[PDB]
This record gives sequence, C-alpha cells and structure tokens, in this order.
Amino acid sequence: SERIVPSGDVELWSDDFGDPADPALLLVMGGNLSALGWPDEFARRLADGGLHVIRYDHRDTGRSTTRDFAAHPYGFGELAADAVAVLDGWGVDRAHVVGLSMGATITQVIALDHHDRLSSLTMLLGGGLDIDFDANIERVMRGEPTLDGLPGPQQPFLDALALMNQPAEGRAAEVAKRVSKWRILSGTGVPFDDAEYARWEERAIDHAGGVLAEPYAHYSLTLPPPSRAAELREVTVPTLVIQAEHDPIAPAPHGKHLAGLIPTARLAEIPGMGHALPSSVHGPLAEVILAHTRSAA
Ligand SMILES: CC[C@]1(O)Cc2cc3c(c(O)c2[C@@H](O[C@H]2C[C@H](N(C)C)[C@H](O)[C@H](C)O2)C1)C(=O)c1c(O)cccc1C3=O
Repeated sequence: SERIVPSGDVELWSDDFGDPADPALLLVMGGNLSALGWPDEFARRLADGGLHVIRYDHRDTGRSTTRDFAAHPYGFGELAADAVAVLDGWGVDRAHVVGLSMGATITQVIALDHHDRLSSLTMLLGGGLDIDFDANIERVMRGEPTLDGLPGPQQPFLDALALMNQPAEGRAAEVAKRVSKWRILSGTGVPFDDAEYARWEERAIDHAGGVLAEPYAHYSLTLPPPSRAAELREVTVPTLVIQAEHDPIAPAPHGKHLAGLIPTARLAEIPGMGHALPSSVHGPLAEVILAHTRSAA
C-alpha cells in the first residue's frame, strides 16, 4: 500500500512490502533518489525474509514536497527527522533502518538524534560523519590528499558526473543515460543487466509523473560537521556496515572506518559489488541484512 505522511512543513510519499505485522525495516535512499531507487524486486526479497519493508521519497524527490531550496533551506537534521516521520506515519515505534550512500549519512544522524526509534542500523555505500566528502571531491580533482587519509572518490565517480552533464532529449534517451550512469558506478565485478535497470528507471520516471529531470535539491546540502563522528561512540543498537568491494565513491576501507566509529558495529563485504543495486547482489545483500535484523530481535 502507499500513503502520504506529514513531516513538519513537507509531505512525504511512502509505500511498503510484506506483512504489516512483521518487524519494520525502513529503507533510506541516497541523495536525489526517490523510493524507486530501491528496486521493487529488492524490497520484495528483503520483505519475504520476514520484514515489513517501508521505503519513501526524500523531500525534493518523487511525489514528496518539492520546493526551491534557496527559499527554504534544510540539512541532514531535516532529512533524518523526515525518516522518523515516516515511522510515525506507519505507527512504527522502532525500526531496522538501512541507509545507502548519502542515506548512510542520514542514518548516522538518526542514530545520534533519534536513537530511541531504532531496532538496528545498517549502512552501505557510504562512510563516516568525519569524512569531509564534498571537500574530498574537490581535493581528488586537484590531486590533493584527503585530510582523513582514506581514499577519495575514484575515476568511475568522476565519469558518472561527466555523463550526468551530457544532454538527453526525450524519455528513451533519459532512461539510457541513467542506465549508462549506473553501469559505470556498478562496475564489472558483478553482473549488470541493462534491461532490468532500464525498467527500474522507467518506474522511477513514472513515479515522478513522467518528469525526465532528476532531482537536484540535495546538491545544495551541507554535511554535518566532523565533530559529530565522536558522538557515535554512544550508539548501542546493533550496527551492520556493508562495504561494496569495488565501491568507486566510498572505497575500502571506508567501511571499516565507519564500523570503527560505533561500538556495536560489525563489518561485511559484498565481493565484486560497486555503487549500484543490480539484481546479482540482491540475494547476498538481503541475506546479510536479514541475518543482522534477526540477531537484533
Ligand atoms: C553523485 C553521486 C553521490 O556522490 C552519491 C553520494 C555518495 C556519498 C555521499 C553523497 O552525498 C552522495 C551524493 O552526493 C551528492 C550530494 C553531495 N553533497 C552535497 C553532500 C554533493 O553535492 C555530491 C556532488 O552529490 C551523490 C556522501 O555525503 C558521503 C559522505 O558524506 C561520507 C562518506 C561517503 C559518502 C558517499 O559515499
């Protein structure tokens, strides 16, 4: 089913998978990505393990309130509170939360400021609050080292940004362009199927009322200050950090480092995986998440 839930001065679209009586699992997408950034088939695979999977559209994506950012600025505090508002909107007291990419940053803020709403935490394709990510993009382009000493974003990330700059006229061209971006980010370490990713983007575009432009508000966000990383030492819910082996945006050992910030964190690695969700990794991802959520209950 689907519902629109209130969150302060925005309204958030959300839908679910699985039995409403199973333990809640909240999926938190990356930046500029709507609910449909989580493929339906992945959400189903997770739910069919015994979870009530809920996903939603961040503000400024999908069918959620979309606004001129300059006139109404917000940050990760709002993005985290919105995630909790989705739990409120489904009557969920505590949820297994899964944060992906920029969503892992959102979920670290949930862990700090809404810890009471967590059954467990899972983060993948991201890194710690002490990683000055936007500054690191600038540094890698100039050939300067990151100040954290961990690897910055790699060439496939830069390539994906370059493709995102190229024009696409019409729906077919937009879908092909988006698929080409995911193919670059996924890499070749696991099987990538263009047809399945095309269908997933067709659904994402349909979900956005057929509009072809990607969301862009989240490019205006400012990250939490690195001081907040130290606060993660107080987190006590079971935490799983998943490293995609060949992640071009947050390469190893980002994962390990993020896990090292949280006393209850355990690290897993998906062999061959890049910064994308081809169906080739749905089984492995669902397996490790389900084992984790089971141990937290
Ligand atoms: C383009 C793919 C992308 O980089 C995927 C991604 C990956 C990561 C992050 C992102 O914000 C994002 C998103 O970043 C967005 C927003 C980001 N801001 C404002 C933080 C910046 O504008 C970037 C170019 O696009 C998009 C992070 O913020 C991040 C972090 O803060 C710490 C460790 C890892 C990451 C990411 O892997």
